[PDB]
Amino acid sequence: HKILHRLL
Amino acid sequence: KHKILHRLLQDSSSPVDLAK
Amino acid sequence: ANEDMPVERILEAELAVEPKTETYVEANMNDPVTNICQAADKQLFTLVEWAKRIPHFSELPLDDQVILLRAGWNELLIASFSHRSIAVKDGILLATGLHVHRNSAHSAGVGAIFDRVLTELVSKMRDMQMDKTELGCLRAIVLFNPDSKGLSNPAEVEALREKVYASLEAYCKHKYPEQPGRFAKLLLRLPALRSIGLKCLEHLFFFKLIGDTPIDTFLMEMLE
Amino acid sequence: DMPVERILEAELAVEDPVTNICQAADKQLFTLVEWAKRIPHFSELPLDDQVILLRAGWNELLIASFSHRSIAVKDGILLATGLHVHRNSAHSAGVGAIFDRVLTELVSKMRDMQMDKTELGCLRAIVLFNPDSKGLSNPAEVEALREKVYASLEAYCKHKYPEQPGRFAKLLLRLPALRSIGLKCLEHLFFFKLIGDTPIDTFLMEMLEA
Ligand SMILES: Cc1cc2c(cc1C1(c3ccc(C(=O)O)cn3)CC1)C(C)(C)CCC2(C)C
Ligand SMILES: Cc1cc2c(cc1C1(c3ccc(C(=O)O)cn3)CC1)C(C)(C)CCC2(C)C
Repeated sequence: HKILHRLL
Repeated sequence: KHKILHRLLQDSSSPVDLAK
Repeated sequence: ANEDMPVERILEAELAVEPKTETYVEANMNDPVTNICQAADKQLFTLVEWAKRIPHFSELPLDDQVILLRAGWNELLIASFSHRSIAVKDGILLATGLHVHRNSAHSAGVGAIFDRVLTELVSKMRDMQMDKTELGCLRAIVLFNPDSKGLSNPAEVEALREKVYASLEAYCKHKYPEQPGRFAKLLLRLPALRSIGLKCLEHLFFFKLIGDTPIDTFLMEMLE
Repeated sequence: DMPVERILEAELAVEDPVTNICQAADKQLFTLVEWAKRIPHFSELPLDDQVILLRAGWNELLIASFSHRSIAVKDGILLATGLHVHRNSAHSAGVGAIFDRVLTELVSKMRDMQMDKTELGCLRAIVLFNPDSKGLSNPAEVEALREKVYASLEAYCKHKYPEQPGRFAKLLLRLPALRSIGLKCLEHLFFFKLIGDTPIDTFLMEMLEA
């Protein structure tokens, strides 16, 4: 993924 | 309309639905 | 806590439906899926007897006993054989006495959920050394599910459920007073049991509709 | 040690009907990440483990946030976007059956027992710290963390509701409800995107993405 991974 | 379960749920020591 | 819903009566019901040692002997000393589904059908008759033996179940309206069993049979049935298998390595003991090793389940193409049962139920029942009184209490709570769609008096069923877990809590810190978290982590296995029952029904629905697994009549009734 | 207040701090610091519901959820996922990072010790886990718990959990963590906040409105849900979805609104969109499940199994039992926020945040930290989630690099670290929450929840419930000895168990026993409705919500969202008649925004779509 890209969203959840990025936010964390 | 669930005839197995109904038939198995009857018994002598208790009434069909009357309860205290 | 123990007066109207005593742990001693729920233990009696559990013990009364335990399979005989012989059967394990005569069966271990058809295809796995058909053999599991045949076992499950047999236990369904037995599950009813077990329910009549639970304090106050017989009191509920007949419609509500029906709803409670159709709403919880699968979860109840999976609970029995998980704890029944707690001393077995990588397998389950069936109510017919037959052992099903996970390699048989994998062979038959149902290993993933079978492994869920071994990892999330059986293994944790073992790490804990969950006893039959605790198993019976957890089972009594599944039976007494007030969420079940259609119940005529959900409030009475919630009352019966509160009764059980007041008695279960009391037993635990009596017998296991050095393990304070034990009551909580007993209750935390129920979400796991909820997902596995759902997944298990998905398999049965598949076997009935598209499959060729023969289904005996009471189990078939439970899938209508 | 995880104090129950810091959990309360975490809950507090982040605060066609079906199209509006899905939009409400999309922006709560951005919210959800910032909450999790507020739960004690969560940011200490391996990042991939952090990913697993959130992808396994998001579904139930959101249901439990808007269920609790809807205890004020009757026969309806209070979305995070400020909109109210009444039961009839949902029924005539075709999602009546599952909308009612939420109303009768969660918000009403939440209202009926007056579950407070602190208790809500603990149940959310129990759902987050899920040790049976596939692929964790160490489920027993997560498990220890789940044990700290339920211990910090029992002690809370009894210091503050000593006249309700069965309360802590009443809390835990809605978790099977939260899981069962978590799954039917998912069945619905996959069916929605299968049909293709329901817009879905990029973070929600990613959570549905394999
Ligand atoms: C019917 C059924 C089928 C399956 C399972 C469980 C059952 C049930 C059951 C009930 C009772 C008994 C018993 O003790 O004899 C055994 N099983 C439904 C509970 C699991 C998940 C184990 C593996 C996958 C399949 C083969 C699909
Ligand atoms: C996306 C989504 C869709 C649906 C639901 C819940 C969500 C989720 C969500 C999260 C947050 C909020 C909010 O606070 O506004 C609202 N919803 C996934 C949690 C329920 C269960 C209400 C049934 C109907 C449908 C439309 C299927």
